[PDB]
Amino acid sequence: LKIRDAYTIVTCPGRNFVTLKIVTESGTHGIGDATLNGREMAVAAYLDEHVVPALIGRDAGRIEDTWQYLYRGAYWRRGPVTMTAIAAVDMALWDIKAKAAGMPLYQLLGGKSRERVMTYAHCTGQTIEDCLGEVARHVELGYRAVRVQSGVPGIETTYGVAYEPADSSLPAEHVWSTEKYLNHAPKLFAAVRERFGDDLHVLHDVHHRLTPIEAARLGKAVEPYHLFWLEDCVPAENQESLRLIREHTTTPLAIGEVFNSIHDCRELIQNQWIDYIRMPLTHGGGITAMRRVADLASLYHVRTGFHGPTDLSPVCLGAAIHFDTWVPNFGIQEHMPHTDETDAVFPHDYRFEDGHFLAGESPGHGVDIDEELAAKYPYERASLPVNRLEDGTLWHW
Amino acid sequence: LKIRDAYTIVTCPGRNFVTLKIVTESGTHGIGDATLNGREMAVAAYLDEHVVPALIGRDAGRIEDTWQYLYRGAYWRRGPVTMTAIAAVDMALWDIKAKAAGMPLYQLLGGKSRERVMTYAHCTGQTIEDCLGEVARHVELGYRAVRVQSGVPGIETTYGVAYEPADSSLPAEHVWSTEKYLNHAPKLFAAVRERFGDDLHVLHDVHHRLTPIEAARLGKAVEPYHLFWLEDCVPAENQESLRLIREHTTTPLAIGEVFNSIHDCRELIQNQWIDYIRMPLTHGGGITAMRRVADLASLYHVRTGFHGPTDLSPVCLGAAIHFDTWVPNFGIQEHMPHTDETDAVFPHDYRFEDGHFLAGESPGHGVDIDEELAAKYPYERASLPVNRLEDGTLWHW
Ligand SMILES: O=C(O)[C@H](O)[C@@H](O)[C@H](O)[C@H](O)CO
Ligand SMILES: O=C(O)[C@H](O)[C@@H](O)[C@H](O)[C@H](O)CO
Ligand SMILES: [Mg+2]
Ligand SMILES: [Mg+2]
Repeated sequence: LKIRDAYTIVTCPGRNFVTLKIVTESGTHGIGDATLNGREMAVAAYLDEHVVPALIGRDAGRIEDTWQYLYRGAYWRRGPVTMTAIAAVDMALWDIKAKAAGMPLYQLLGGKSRERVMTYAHCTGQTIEDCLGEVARHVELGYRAVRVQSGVPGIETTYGVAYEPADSSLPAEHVWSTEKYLNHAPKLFAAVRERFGDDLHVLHDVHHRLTPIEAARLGKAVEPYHLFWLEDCVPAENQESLRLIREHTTTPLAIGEVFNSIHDCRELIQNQWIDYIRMPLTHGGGITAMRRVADLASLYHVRTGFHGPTDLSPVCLGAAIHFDTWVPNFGIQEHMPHTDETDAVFPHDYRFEDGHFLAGESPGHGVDIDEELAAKYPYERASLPVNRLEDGTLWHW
Repeated sequence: LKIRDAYTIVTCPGRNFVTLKIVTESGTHGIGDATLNGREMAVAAYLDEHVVPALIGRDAGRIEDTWQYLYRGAYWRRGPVTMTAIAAVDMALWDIKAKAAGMPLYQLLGGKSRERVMTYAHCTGQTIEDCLGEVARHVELGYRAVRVQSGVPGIETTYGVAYEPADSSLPAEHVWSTEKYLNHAPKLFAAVRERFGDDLHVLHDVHHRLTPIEAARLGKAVEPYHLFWLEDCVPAENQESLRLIREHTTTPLAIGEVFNSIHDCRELIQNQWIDYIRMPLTHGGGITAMRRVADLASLYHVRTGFHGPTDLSPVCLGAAIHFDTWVPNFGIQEHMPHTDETDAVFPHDYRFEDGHFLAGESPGHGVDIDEELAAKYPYERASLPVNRLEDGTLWHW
């Protein structure tokens, strides 16, 4: 019942992961993802020094109380380090509760709303032709949906083209030209449609680099290609940033992988400025908070599109697949396969087949951590890149 | 020119402080406050492991570029841990810049706008009588302004009454009744006015415990007592929370000590829902960011009221006083005196006289850190309390 022990595990089976483990007096345990790419040790310290000591002796079944205790109790509310710490606890407690209930997590949430969970794959290449080759191979793999990114002529490096974003100890320095990208990007989607037809879902990630009127122009330009979404058009700390885009294009819009709170997107949703909300479990306060975000989204026809990169661990992925299985307003689940070393450290029972995930049936979220294996891979610092304009201006990566 | 070294110092001369020191190749150095009460080691890790390595080799003079580099470069934007780390770097770089210019910091910002910086003192007591005794005592010390808090009959513990909030390793557990507080509080201000008259500035901190209509009720009830401000009426992640209060009372409102970004308060300011913005340098992204916040506030007659508790170090206080000396739309500066041990660890040249601060004249922000002395006071974990309603509901402390 009560929490006997709680501790973090930091491991680098291909890239860094931070995991919270919670053990009850009865011996049942649960785990939560706590990985915050490029800032990992900040969450590890938040948990180790400040949260973990407060968890000892608490009733593990008190999920809601623990969430509020950590969210309100921190005094300094919201934020990526804060909410990732809270998310790790929350995921671990839901894991415990589902185990206690003898049910897979999706059953505890209200049962399945779908028989499988559609994903998309990253297709990338230096030239449009290179990208098209990748689309072909993934379609052969059974993917119904692909994200397409390709190099921009006249730009040395562009987002999503070589791919492990955090591939340097210190931030790599990329250079950017918005105008060259705006002129080129539509050619990628035209080429994809010409070769692969209309049935395929095609996604694109603008990755924060445009101003709103620039994103409006781009949305308009890509209307003929019927994208599944155009993602992260503009930095959105000021939520009104989406308004001009929405008023000028019918290309569907996705945002929110960089968010950690319903307060980051309440207006985006209520004003109907987006079609997909991307904030995932480990950065968005866990199951407890994301259920609330998804529900708000549902009132406005907005669907979930969980961020699912390699820098969220299989713990997040398994939990996410359970959530995806239940949530009425599911949109899509992003999939970037983990390394074999990562998969082995995090035994799990979710399955991928024919372009879709199937939720596990084991009690809990179905993921565990092999601590002794984890210990074979010590932490290695790795930072996300920064992006600069051609004049040296520090821009948005 | 270039940064050759950067590191944190953690010390507990009466309570925990975290400081960042940056040193250049010419041997000049600056320091910045990085203290985040009750979550101190999360910021320490954020700086040590992720920020400090990226500072080495950077041009010390590039304050703006460094701020953007850390702010945008982090990818996960905003948050108390994030923005405190950024603030610490920013403060240290401004310290260096001022030293390089051979000027006290206020000169660098645009020079002096006032001859002294008005403060307010905390006056607290179990009963109203106890509090009134403390007001008299502080008026004797020359304070022109006092915050008043007193116990609520029928409630064991209330905010600001016995005072160091973080007085426990793990969070102390307080019990709360809104209804008893609402009936009682107006009696305190009535008594202050009866004994001390009209000329004294009287402030009160609601400390997050009310709903909007409750705070509207309170604001109206205390109008006859003409408070300088009513602070932190309601949790304000949803900034619209202030609207009903502002529509129902003319008691001036203050908010923001728990904010870390202009995006936490842009709407509060533009809609004229507040009179004072309380976000301080060390939690609000430093001088660079707070200049922008203050300037935004100025367009709407909003004034600065920096949070100034013991849990922001003399480094923040010195920098704050410099800032207060320049900023046109200065309102007031909170003052909770630090312990002698703290003042010793952080030698400084700002002065307190007759209820006001006088800015230092030494180049830099005028504060330094005695690292040898700091080493004599090891970190001691201390958490902020939580607040529960009478039925056990985890509430806002
Ligand atoms: O849509 C996505 O998958 C994201 O943009 C990732 O590529 C992020 O850049 C990375 O997860 C940050 O750590
Ligand atoms: O107005 C104030 O001085 C604040 O409310 C402080 O009392 C905070 O509670 C404390 O600084 C949290 O660390
Ligand atoms: Mg993305
Ligand atoms: Mg306060």
